[PDB]
Amino acid sequence: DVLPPEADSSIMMLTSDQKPDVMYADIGGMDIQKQEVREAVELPLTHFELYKQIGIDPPRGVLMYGPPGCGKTMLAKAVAHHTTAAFIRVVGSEFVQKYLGEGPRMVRDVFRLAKENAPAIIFIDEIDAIATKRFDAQTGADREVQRILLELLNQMDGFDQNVNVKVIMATNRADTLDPALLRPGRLDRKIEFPLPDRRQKRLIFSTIT
Amino acid sequence: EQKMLLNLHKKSWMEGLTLQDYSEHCKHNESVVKEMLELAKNYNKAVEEEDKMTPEQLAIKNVGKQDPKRHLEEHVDVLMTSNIVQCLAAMLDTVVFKLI
Amino acid sequence: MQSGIIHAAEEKDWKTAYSYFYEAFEGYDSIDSPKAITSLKYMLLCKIMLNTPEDVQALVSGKLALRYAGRQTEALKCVAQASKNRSLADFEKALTDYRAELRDDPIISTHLAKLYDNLLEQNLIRVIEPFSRVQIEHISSLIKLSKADVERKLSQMILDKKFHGILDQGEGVLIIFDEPPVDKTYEAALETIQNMSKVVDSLYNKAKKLT
Amino acid sequence: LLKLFTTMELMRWSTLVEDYGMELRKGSLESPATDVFGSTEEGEKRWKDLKNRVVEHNIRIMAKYYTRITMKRMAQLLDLSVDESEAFLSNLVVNKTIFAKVDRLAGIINFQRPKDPNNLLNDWSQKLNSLMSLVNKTTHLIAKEEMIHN
Amino acid sequence: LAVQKVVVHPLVLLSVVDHFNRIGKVGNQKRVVGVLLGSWQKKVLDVSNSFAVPFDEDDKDDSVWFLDHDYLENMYGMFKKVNARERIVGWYHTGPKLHKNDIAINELMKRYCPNSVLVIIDVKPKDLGLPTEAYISVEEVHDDGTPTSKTFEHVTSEIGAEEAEEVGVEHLLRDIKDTTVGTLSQRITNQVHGLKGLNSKLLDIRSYLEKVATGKLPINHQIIYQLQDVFNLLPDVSLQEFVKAFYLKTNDQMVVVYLASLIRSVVALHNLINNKIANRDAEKKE
Amino acid sequence: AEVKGVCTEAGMYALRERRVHVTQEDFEMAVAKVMQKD
Amino acid sequence: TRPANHRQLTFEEIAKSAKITVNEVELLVMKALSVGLVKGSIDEVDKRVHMTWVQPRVLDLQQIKGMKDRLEFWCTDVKSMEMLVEHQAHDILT
Amino acid sequence: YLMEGSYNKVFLAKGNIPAESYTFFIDILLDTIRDEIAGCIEKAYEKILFTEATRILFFNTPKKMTDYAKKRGWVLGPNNYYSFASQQQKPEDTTIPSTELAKQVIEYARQLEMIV
Amino acid sequence: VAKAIRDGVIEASINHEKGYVQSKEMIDIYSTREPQLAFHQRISFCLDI
Amino acid sequence: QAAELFLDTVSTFTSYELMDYKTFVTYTVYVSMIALERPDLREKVIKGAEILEVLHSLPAVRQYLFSLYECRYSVFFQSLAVVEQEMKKDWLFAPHYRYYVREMRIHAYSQLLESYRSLTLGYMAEAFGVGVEFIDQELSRFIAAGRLHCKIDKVNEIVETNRPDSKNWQYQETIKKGDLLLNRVQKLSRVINM
Ligand SMILES: Nc1ncnc2c1ncn2[C@@H]1O[C@H](COP(=O)(O)OP(=O)(O)OP(=O)(O)O)[C@@H](O)[C@H]1O
Ligand SMILES: [Mg+2]
Repeated sequence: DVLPPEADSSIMMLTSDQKPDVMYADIGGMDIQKQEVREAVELPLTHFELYKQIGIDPPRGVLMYGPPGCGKTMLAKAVAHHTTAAFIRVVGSEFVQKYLGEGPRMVRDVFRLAKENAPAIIFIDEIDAIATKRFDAQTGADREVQRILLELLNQMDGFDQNVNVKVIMATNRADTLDPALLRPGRLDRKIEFPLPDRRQKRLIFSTIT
Repeated sequence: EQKMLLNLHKKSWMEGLTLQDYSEHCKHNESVVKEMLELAKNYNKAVEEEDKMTPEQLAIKNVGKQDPKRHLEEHVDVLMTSNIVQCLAAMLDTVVFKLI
Repeated sequence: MQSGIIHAAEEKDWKTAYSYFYEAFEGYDSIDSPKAITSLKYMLLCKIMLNTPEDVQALVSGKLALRYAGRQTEALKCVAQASKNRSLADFEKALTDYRAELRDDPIISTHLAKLYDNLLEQNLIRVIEPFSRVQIEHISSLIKLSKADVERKLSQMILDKKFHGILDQGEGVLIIFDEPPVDKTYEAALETIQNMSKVVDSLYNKAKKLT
Repeated sequence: LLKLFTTMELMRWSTLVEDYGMELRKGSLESPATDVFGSTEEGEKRWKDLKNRVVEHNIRIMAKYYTRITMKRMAQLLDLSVDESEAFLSNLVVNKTIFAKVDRLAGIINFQRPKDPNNLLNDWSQKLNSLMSLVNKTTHLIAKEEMIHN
Repeated sequence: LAVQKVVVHPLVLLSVVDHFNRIGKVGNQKRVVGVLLGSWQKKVLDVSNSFAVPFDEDDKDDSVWFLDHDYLENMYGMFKKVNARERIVGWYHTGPKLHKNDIAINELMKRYCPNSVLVIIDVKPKDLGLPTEAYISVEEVHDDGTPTSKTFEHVTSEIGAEEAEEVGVEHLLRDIKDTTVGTLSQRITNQVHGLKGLNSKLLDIRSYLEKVATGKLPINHQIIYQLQDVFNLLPDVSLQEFVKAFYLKTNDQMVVVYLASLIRSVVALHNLINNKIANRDAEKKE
Repeated sequence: AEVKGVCTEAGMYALRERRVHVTQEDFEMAVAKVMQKD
Repeated sequence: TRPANHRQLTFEEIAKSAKITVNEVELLVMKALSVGLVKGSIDEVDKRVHMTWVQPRVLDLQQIKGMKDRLEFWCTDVKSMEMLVEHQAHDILT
Repeated sequence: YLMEGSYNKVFLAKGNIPAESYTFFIDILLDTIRDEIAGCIEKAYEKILFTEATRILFFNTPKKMTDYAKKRGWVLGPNNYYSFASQQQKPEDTTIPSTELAKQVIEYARQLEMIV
Repeated sequence: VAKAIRDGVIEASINHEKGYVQSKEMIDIYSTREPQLAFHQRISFCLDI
Repeated sequence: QAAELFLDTVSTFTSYELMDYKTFVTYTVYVSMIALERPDLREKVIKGAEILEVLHSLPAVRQYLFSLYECRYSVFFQSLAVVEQEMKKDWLFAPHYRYYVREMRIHAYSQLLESYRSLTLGYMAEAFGVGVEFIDQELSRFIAAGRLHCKIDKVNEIVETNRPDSKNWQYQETIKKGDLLLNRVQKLSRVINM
């Protein structure tokens, strides 16, 4: 038998009641970051033909990095709240499982479910859990995580320009990331979320107060 | 007992003369004919591709990729069954249910 | 602010002009500038020339735009009412009650002529909507325009396919027609035949070369 | 009065004023009148709106029963002038409240939409479905009478 | 009403036939009465099992009849233990038509199921109709003034099966059933059966009108009322508007058949090309 | 690489205006963003 | 009384048969249509009422005989095509 | 001339015959032409005047119309006009040929299923 | 012209007194059986192939 | 297809090895008038910023384009005659110079008749600067071809327009193109058997 593509997926999409209550207006002073995410995640999802006519190759993935507390995860909450596309939320630590092969398996269910429910956004918070540049071949942890990362690279390589799936990865330790994850075609857009400037500070102060 | 079991899934006599909704019948005809429009475009590509294909790829290369010829036949079979029945049932009803 | 003005002065798409006025408004709003009303004016005007005058009410009702609720916003809000009602008479009354806020602004005054032509089509559609065969003199009475002007416009609209009808010069009547939409089944059938013909072409090369 | 707006029939505005005008506007000492249709500006505006509701109700009834009517007849039935009735009818057509195509040369208002071949055959099909159900129901009714009178 | 449709499963039909063949043995050939078991899903009944009950009646007098209702309760509890989700939904009897005393029997069965559904299951293999006729008791309020009486109202009946039920039925009908016939042939056979069913029902109404005409049966004035509605619903296919629309519709379907037939010929020629290429290639190497 | 990034940014600027064809303005505005801002 | 082919009554016939003025014919049909006694539509421009249904009434034995005579013709037509489809589609009939 | 309808030249063919032997067969033809000309008129003219058809039918004496009129059954009008209202007998599109269409559609189903 | 309207070549009528020929208004071809007849000979030929 | 492809590249034209840009815009206007509807013509050609700039240096082509759009039929015929001679001497348009002019004449006649229920022969002759006999012969040729939805009442010299449905035109093409396809299918089976 052949099962439906949306079937056999331990990872589920975001339901309407799981949508975070965080708005874009809730976030204060991240116009550069908001613009880049919009131009690289939500605008290609709705304007894929305008990219093709102009000639821009839309970034398959987006890496959001910066010091902790600078709006990485929250922007994903706002994107998930303000999107008409499917949102598949995950954190890299869940991929590491006791049952060997279940990690690489549940990586391809995320991408298979996203492909079947296109347009879709894959958000993988704390990507350092499965994207560390060091691997010990005599340890089952690093052997399995190597399989998870290799599948993750294979899945993004397996997406052509026709499939309308965007991947978002967030990390505050991008120095520890494997350079293969940042290659073109996998994460072509690295957005930095730095510490707020003085102008950024007054917008964050105004939005919370 | 065999004739009694033959009554399973035996539709009522009303259904035989019942005409399908014409708005949906045209819409179904509309959609499927449009579906064959893309399939015919893909069917041309399959003819040229299979001309230059090794005999080991006659089936392996057809695995996982949709066959325009196969879906064209299914669409043709569905439409011709749908329209002939709708036409025949309509023609029968014009004389059977006649006011004169 | 100047980016939108040049975008509108060149008669390009008004979506880009609206966007530039939107960001100009927010920046003027953030610094509490006296020019925020001028940007708020041109935002609504862009919505009017985009043939979406209903959004003008929603814009002024926003929290940032309530601070500027005054005569200048009233000028465009009533012009939006006029376009929304598809009333040409309301437009002239709008240009009379708020002549200073509309006819004296160099940016809006330039696009007033285009608004008049745009509203002339819509009002004509509204006037002729309930009719299948109506006197041209009766249409002119409702629109309060000359018979020749309305007849010329109606003939031009028929050419532009804005509405389906014909003009009877002898009786001076407009005959409106309820055309049927084209049968897309025949459209798809015709291109299927064209694409099926290419298959026959392809099967020909296979037929002659392999036998 | 509330029933008169429920009956699927024409009601005449002249009849309403002569039958309910005094009770609604001025009222009686035994049954005082409410401020809906008083002498005030609000009461006068609501009185005009009541006439619209009567006129609107009549056009709704005229659309159900008439297939083609004359503007001269519609104006008479609406207690309106031909210009007012046409202007009132033109308003409802614009806001999609009631379908009507007005042929002003011949003075004809057409309340029937063009017949889509789908709709014409669907109505024919629906008649057959009701007919076959009725034939089914009649046969069962016959079986009961065979049981009782045998 | 309270019942929209009754789905009678093939097990009940076999059980009812077996009930008739084992009671209607050398003893007699009357009607046999049992108790129907099934579930309720929205407003469609799901008659799925039955058990026989002892029953007898007088051939002459209709008020004399016996049903072992204590036997009913004892076996219901016996069946409830095996399958608790299957409650009493009514009774059945193999009588070819209704009887005068069914309304009394339904009252006895109404205690065990308030919305009891009587299903007449004809053991004889009728050629055109389903063997099941599902009835429910209703209180007919006459407008002539005659006092309100209990009557049976017809409920549309269908024979459907469970997944394992249909597996066994297809095993028993493996040889007899001919599944080689394509869908289009089956649909036309449905139309022929629809014509036959309508003719039989039209003949039944005509036979009833013949009895009324000669005075054998009284004038009902509810059937006649319904009959005028039937003849009024008879469409006029001679109207100009209808004929043009029919031609407009028929031609709309014909072009789709023409397109599908046109595609079929091309695909058929493609198959012929491949066959000749395969035949030529096979003989070249041999 | 900076030259290439200017081109890809010039195409972005046309998209910000919902244009299809990249204009000379876009290349100049891309040059300023890539070099001077960054 | 009129057959279903000729159920288009003029205003004059309604006015003459019901002893009412032609101008009161329209209101008369409204009461009939609103109550539900009859079904149809009124063509005021052509002074004609298109009647599609009447409340079924009590029939004598003679009219019932006539109703059955219509069934005999109707039965023959159904049987005629039942044999027509069977004969024409005999090869493909299951 | 007979095929294209030049009925004027058919009657003019009498004068310019090539030889005296051809006379007999010409009259035999001319009797057929007379019915053929009037056969057009019923379907061509919706009304034609009395002496208007004299040259059309190539009749010499008006009396020769009277006997031919009743033979053809032409209802003469009070205004010396023949009323030819006979186009009402249209091809009769009022009736759908259901049996013929049902016969054809069944044959399509036969050519799809009977093949095996 | 007289035969052409008799043979069905053209649908028209002649006004002898006035001296003109009035062509009949064209009937909707797609509202009659001719499209079915044209399709039938095309459908049956495809089914024959 | 030529109009669609040319209009896409009117603002991206760099194929100077094939033609000059002025000549390219000249061809773009020519194919647009014969292949584009009136709403499509005004958005792309009449209001085209790139085309209008070139039309400043090409007064003849601009006159030809705007004469039809502005309903100046007398000038349009004069411009169409000028365009005809250009395309006869042009190696690309030479095989289609007769067809293009005929179709453009059909466009002008149809455009004038589209908005009116009946137009007299003299008015149409006056509009095009031609005689009544010319307009009568041209119409009778085009109506017989089925390309003009009108009929002439020659006794009163009145041209009355018709509104035939799109279903009829589609049906003839389906009969036409289907018969063309069927001829290939019949011919291919002949090759297969022998
Ligand atoms: N621009 C901002 N406006 C308002 N709140 C902000 C902003 N940036 C960050 N915050 C605050 O950040 C908190 C959550 O931080 P967030 O998860 O977005 O950061 P992060 O970069 O994903 O964190 P980490 O790297 O530690 O996982 C919220 O409580 C929110 O109030
Ligand atoms: Mg976080």
